[PDB]
Amino acid sequence: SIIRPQLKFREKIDNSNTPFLPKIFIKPNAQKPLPQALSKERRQDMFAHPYQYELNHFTPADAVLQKPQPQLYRPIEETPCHFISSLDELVELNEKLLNCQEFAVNLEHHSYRSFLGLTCLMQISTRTEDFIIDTLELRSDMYILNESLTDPAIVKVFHGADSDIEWLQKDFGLYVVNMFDTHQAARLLNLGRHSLDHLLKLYCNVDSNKQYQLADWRIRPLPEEMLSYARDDTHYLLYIYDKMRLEMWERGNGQPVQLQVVWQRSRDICLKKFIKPIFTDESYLELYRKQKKHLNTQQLTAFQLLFAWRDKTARREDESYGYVLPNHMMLKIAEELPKEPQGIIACCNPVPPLVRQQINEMHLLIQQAREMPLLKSEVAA
Ligand SMILES: [Y+3]
Ligand SMILES: [Y+3]
Repeated sequence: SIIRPQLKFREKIDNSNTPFLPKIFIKPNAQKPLPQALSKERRQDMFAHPYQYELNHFTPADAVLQKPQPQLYRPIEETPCHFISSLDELVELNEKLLNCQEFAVNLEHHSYRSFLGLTCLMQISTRTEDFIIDTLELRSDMYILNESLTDPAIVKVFHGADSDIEWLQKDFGLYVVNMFDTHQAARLLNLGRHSLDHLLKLYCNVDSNKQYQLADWRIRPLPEEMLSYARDDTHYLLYIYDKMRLEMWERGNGQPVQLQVVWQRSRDICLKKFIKPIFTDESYLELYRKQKKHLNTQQLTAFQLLFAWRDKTARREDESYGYVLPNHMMLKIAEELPKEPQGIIACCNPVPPLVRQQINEMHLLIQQAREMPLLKSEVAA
């Protein structure tokens, strides 16, 4: 069993209906001052995208828009690998990155034992080295990387950064400026169809392991098989970045028409803001209504309170819905309207721990539901 990494976090995570307030408190590479309300002290819209201005006013430099001379990825077995877990080490890396023409980025996320989700690892590759950053440990010191991630001079290469852009700002208050999504280029080369794993074959004839796409990245220590799985996802990314600019150049008949599009599409992805979610029972009750489930006043109520009891527990304990109580079990309980606490436990296969732990709290809820007055049509029927 793994101990929840959120416990050692210095600042508790907010899982309240409150609207997400960007965590950035010092804005490097700024063109528009960062709202005073966000300064480290006071802790002109506050809920705006910190790098909104710089992003809208960004265009790739001529240097990159010109036909590339692909630089082969360094042989993986000759490429040094660095494990970063201390601020001092993170600060040294950021310093090296600041002297780069461009570098690759990718994150490992987790969501089963977390309400909103949690970023457990960050992978960065330069033309010659590979780095693995422990974003659990350095969670509160990650922001320092904003110096290079928002440096328009350096080009950050990702592959489908859609969610990565949202976890970076939601977890570390980090943002990106000057990004090239290889998945966006891929769409312009009839490849937007396949993943990076496939692009690693077509472009570098490298076999990919997919045993870890859903593994537990909160684990520590990270075994070699996982460290390798992770690095491989940023190591050959710069090469593919050059190769794709080369191919998009030999298509626009000697022009940066397509290149600018990728950069533009990518810049938009970077402009996405994170928004805390909200879930309502109305959604399910709508599906269960089409599946001719026919839930009576009592069942509907039992489901309504269970859905409510779950959202509350998931936010307090900082767990996912699927951990606290998966739908089908919730829906089952709502139907059976179990008279005893033990009756509830029967509907669960298996029985989630927070349910056994609150078995009584839940019992009182079902109980309440069973006291609800049935409509006439539901008594006879
Ligand atoms: Y992979
Ligand atoms: Y409702």
